[PDB]
Amino acid sequence: MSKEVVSLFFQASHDNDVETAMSCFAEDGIWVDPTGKVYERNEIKEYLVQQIGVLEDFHSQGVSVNYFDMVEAPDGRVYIGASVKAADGTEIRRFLDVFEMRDGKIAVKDVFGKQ
Amino acid sequence: SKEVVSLFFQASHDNDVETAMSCFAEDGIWVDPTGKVYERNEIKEYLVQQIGVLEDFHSQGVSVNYFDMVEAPDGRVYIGASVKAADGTEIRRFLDVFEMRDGKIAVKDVFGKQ
Repeated sequence: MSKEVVSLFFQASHDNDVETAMSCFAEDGIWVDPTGKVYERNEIKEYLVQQIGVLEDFHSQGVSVNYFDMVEAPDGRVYIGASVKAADGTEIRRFLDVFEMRDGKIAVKDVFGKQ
Repeated sequence: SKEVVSLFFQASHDNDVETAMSCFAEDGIWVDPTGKVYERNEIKEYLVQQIGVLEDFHSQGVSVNYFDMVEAPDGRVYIGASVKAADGTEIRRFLDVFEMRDGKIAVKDVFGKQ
């Protein structure tokens, strides 16, 4: 369940199905960015559209995002990591996500950034 | 794998800098939230400053609340930290990803919730 909610969200976000991705969130679901800014359920839909817009710009510029290892903690926290290398393979940024899960819905998306 | 990350923490809690340093390979690094790399030369000093911080936390009632140490299929071991004040107000979050190599820590990678 826990992983499955987090799995679909990404796949859906890759397939521009904003709807299903938004379904995985509870109405009190939040999204906290590397810098600690909280996005309410009001603010998520807009943000996520900007976010799939970024990934496009990456694929357009040969910049390759390299995901790795989606895993569930005993409490239900699901971890995944991202690595953003350029065209040559030079890593420009790392990112990590922790997903607090609640009632089979995403309660918090928590992004940490490797500036 | 997690055993390397497990011991390291326990040792670091027990001021046994030696064992904690053993879990690291000689080309082991430590990258902080802000992306500064600490070489195997620089780790020992840093780690002493770091257990010095945790003391100051316990002294000020500020409670670190660890949660859920887990191994990814590749061998990356994740753990998270939450630093609440005396009242329970969360001041900071932290997360670590451990790249493991040859039964030794290759990289400690800290991400910060500023």
